[PDB]
Amino acid sequence: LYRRVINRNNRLKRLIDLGAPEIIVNNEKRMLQESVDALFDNGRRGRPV
Amino acid sequence: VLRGSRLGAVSYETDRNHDLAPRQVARYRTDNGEEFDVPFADDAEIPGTWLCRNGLEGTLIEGDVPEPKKVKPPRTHWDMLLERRSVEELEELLKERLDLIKAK
Amino acid sequence: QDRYGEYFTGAMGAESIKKLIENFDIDAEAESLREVIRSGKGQKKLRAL
Amino acid sequence: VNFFDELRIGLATADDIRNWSYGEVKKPETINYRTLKPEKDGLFCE
Amino acid sequence: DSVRAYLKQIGKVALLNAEEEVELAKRIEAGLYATQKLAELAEKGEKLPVQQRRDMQWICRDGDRAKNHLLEANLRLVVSLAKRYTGRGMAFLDLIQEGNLGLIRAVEKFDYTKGYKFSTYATWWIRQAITRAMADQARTIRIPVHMVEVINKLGRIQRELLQDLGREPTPEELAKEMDITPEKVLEIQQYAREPISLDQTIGDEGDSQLGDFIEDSEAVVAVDAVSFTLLQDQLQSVLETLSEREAGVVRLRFGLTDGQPRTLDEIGQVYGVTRERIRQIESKTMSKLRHPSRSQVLRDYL
Amino acid sequence: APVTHIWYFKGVPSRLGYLLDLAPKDLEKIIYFAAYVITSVDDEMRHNE
DNA sequence: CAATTTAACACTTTTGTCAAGC
DNA sequence: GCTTGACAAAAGTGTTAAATTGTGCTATACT
Repeated sequence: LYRRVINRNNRLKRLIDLGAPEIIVNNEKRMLQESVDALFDNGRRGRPV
Repeated sequence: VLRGSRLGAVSYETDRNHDLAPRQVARYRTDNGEEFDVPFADDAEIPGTWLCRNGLEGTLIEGDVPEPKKVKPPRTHWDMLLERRSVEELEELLKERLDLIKAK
Repeated sequence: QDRYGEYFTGAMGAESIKKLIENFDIDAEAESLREVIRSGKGQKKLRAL
Repeated sequence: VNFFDELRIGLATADDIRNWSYGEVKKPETINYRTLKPEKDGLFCE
Repeated sequence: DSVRAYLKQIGKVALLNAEEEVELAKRIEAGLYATQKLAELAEKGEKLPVQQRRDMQWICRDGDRAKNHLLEANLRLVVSLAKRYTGRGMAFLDLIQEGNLGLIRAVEKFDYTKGYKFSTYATWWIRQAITRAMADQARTIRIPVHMVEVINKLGRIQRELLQDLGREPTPEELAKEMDITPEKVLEIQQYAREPISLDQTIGDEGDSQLGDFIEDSEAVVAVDAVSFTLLQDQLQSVLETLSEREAGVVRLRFGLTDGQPRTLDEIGQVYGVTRERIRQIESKTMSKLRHPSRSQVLRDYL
Repeated sequence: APVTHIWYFKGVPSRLGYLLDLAPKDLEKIIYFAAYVITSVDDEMRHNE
């Protein structure tokens, strides 16, 4: 689970670097939030991994 | 029953404080202004830069060894495009576009 | 935002909540809730409580 | 030890989190594949 | 699902056509060179006129907006290409994001002079990025790209051999069809294995998960540990029976104090003594110790 | 980018949703990049012009 | 493919073994 | 009580050679 967060987080740190469009950055932030939620609670929001 | 193991080989040394070795403490400052300390051994030289707890690379407080270690910036968008086109082509394209906005 | 970018600021995601609570006065909400409790009659008093 | 009277809980403002940590996990890799030693700057890093 | 929102988002913009992509790329290049000219003038500080200043500040921003529009137009293509790798290793939305990175690179290198459609050129970069991301991030224990390719080849020929010979192919058949030695194919086979979760449900239910019945082979066993603490003491006593000089060489030679197996030359600094005398003393002490009168005491810690 | 801790966002009651008056569904849309929220509005400047 | 790491060895140096004796 | 010379396998020198690993790039069109 922790790993899943890092993979997202690092990717975000790259997308902000090259100035990606707003849609991609928002999608990445949403993925990061969902990953953190799964790390703390698997199944509280949505369906668990 | 199932049997498992790690790579962490165990040692039966009972010397919690039996042996004492000399050490020296270096101090580093991070880019954000946070400072940390590291008790290096009294061996060879203290490293100039150290990866600290916060994750930033910190420089030795005393100050020495001004070596950026072969800086190499990544391929920029412009340098990345310069191969696909000639400089004259870009000059002509910019001039043509400036004509369009002149007419507007 | 294009018309009146100088007058107001909008945000989305967790950053929006962080920025919005950065200037949140804790005392005011409690005072308002107490006033509503001493003033309200029906469900409004229940919500304030 | 054996000197407790009460145990209390509370929120973490991420300053406690940055104080606890001995270093951040930069990379996702856990261990090398043919050798079984931990990978530096990742999970299980020594 | 958390993905349908993205599907809704990507429908905001419409598809492009060849000529549209052409002037989009032209505008991107023109804006980039306009930024370069800006930097060139600012190096000298040349006075960019007020009207020309606004015109250039418009053209460069229009180039950036053209880049954004071109990137946003191909999200459907990125998603369609990423949809092929669903259900193995990586999440669908992670694959979509990696394809988005690939599309960004394709736009970075896209050339309009060729007159080729953007769709054909993007599909190379998007597929490459998806494959790289799947190889790097699809396993807990990271195997390098070359080993991933070798494992994929092993799987492919294994399936082909199973289909052809119509039986469980022995490693010899795999080696023959792969032109590699049996040992290396066995190594790849064992590398390809996936770790089993430590939180399984061994026992048909949740009474024990997996690890309630695993014993540590590297456990600290008390009887041995305590015995060690005695052994040292015994040695500390036994070496006391020897003379000061005879006891010292054994202690320093084996480093019972510091731990370093000091060589004879180092031990020569006790009195400036040569190696040979220290060796003679060590052999004499060894003869004294190994006799039953002393060795019988220690003849259980073997 | 900052993230929200799930324990205090969901749970019925929503501790955050009670600390600030946003409805439980309003927070879900703001947090998961679905709807914008106005972080600050310069009332004095708007009234001036 | 270029970079990084590891095995490989023809050879040098530090180290350990005998016979002899001032 | 302890030292010099003759030998020896073992622990390193220094560079090169082979294996391993990270990396950018594929232009019919495909949404």
